[PDB]
Amino acid sequence: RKDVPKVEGLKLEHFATGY
Amino acid sequence: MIVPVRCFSCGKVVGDKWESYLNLLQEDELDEGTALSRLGLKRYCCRRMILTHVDLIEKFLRYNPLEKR
Amino acid sequence: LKYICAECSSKLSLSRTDAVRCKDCGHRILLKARTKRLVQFEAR
Amino acid sequence: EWNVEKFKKDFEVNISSLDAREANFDLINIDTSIANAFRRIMISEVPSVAAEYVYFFNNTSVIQDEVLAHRIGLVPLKVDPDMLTWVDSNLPDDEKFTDENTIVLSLNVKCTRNPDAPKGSTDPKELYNNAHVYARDLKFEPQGRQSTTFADCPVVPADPDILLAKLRPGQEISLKAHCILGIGGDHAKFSPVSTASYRLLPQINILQPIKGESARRFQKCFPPGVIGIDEGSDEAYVKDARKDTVSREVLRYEEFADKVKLGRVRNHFIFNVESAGAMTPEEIFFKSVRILKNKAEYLKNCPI
Amino acid sequence: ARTADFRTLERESRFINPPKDKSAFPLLQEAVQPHIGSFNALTEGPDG
Amino acid sequence: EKIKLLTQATSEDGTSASFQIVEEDHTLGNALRYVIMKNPDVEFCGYSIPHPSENLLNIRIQTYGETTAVDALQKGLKDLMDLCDVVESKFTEKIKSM
Ligand SMILES: [Zn+2]
Ligand SMILES: [Zn+2]
Repeated sequence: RKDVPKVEGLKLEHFATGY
Repeated sequence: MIVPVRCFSCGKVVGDKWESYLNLLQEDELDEGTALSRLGLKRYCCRRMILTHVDLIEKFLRYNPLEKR
Repeated sequence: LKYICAECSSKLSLSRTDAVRCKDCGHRILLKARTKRLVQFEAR
Repeated sequence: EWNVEKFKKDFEVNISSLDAREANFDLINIDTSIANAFRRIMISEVPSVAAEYVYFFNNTSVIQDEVLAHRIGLVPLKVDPDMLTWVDSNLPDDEKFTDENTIVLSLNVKCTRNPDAPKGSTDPKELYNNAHVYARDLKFEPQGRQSTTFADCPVVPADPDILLAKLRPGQEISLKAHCILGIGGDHAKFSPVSTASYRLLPQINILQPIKGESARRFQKCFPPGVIGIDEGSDEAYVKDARKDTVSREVLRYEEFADKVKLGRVRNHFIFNVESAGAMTPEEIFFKSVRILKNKAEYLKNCPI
Repeated sequence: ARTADFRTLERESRFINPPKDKSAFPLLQEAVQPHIGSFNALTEGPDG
Repeated sequence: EKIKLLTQATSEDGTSASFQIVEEDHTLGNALRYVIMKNPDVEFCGYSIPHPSENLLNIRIQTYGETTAVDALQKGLKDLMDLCDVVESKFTEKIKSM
């Protein structure tokens, strides 16, 4: 069985408020 | 049916971004995350409002009782 | 003109004691048109 | 002992940023009892102007009248809330609305087919005329003294690009909307902030030295500008706590399970405020402070 | 690779202009294929 | 009408009263209770909302003596006003500084 396809190009989306 | 004026959770006005989202998806070859970020939607509560909108109003509008078909 | 044919969508005035049908085509269904009237609402 | 002077000695404010829509700042050496009071007043008690009473004259569009009135109530209006007074609800409908508390917006738009549209055109803006209704179409109809008082600043939506409705040929919308002062604790349309909240300043207490490659991975467990490697000794130190979003990814490794404790500064609030558009965020905060003070003064002067 | 996609542009284009050859969802018709085919078998098919 | 003294709970000497405030919630209740608990003379202070669907706030103040619950309430309200004034002034100072 092939593992579930890992999505690519995953970057940071959450930043502390005001930044 | 038609894009909501505001995000349900926080209240940020997201009703003026649906057409821009479609433009950035079609003209620019942007993925959905990039387009949502470039619209200014950081919170996932605001992102979902545009990422998951269906826009059934267009399909409703094809049934026009006031114009000959 | 207070009625709309349900198929050809042409505005038509239906007098009383008159045949209920579109004049242009032979359709027996008519839709009452919405005329200008004050209708209050709450933006809530 | 606690005193107003002892609070005034230690309380301080650190404005991190300030725009016309979003203001990020800090409240230090204050209690959650007062920070939460400010946040709640900002969300619910600070007044703004939104559409309340809609008088439809025709709506042959697919969107129904109540939905359209709700959307028109949601769109924020660039009105200074001080420029109009409060509606006296007990007065009769005739004399309830006046030129000093009500703002009249109108929306008249008919869709006609474009007879010059190219064959094979799928764009509604090219096929039809006025196939889209926007908030910018909400004209402002001044009446009475506001024809002079609002001459300096006409009333327009803060977001004119809000897509109110869509039309098809033959269909039309004709309505008037009355805009009055209200607060967000009544209806969420009067709330003047996209969101106002705070968060305690995170604390990252490093307990044991993290010298070596462990510093590289320990620093890898936080947002980019939170942990740094000291130039002199290869040691990890806390550069900026405000940059940390508390995600406890460091706790997920047993390597650092006894090298760091994550806590908070229970008096160091980082207020993040966004404005819907009618008022600046700094003025929103100032109004909330004033509201708390005025309500306390009203209680003080109320006979018991 | 992405496990699933919203197909936003495709969906909105199809909403704007319904297909002129066939529906884009063949599986939605095989669901009612039993009833349609049963009613069809009583006028057409072999043996009259 | 805004502020009411609940006579069934007040003390004869006035050192333990209970107040019902209309159109108030945690926003004022918690701030006022925190500020009143700064008076070194008050023994017990708390706030309760009888029902969330009603906009009624209850404040209890019990003093050790030498004051009353009404006087403690007045002191807490004035201290809250001064706290708001200092917050406003410091915020404006930092705004002008920038
Ligand atoms: Zn949101
Ligand atoms: Zn007809």
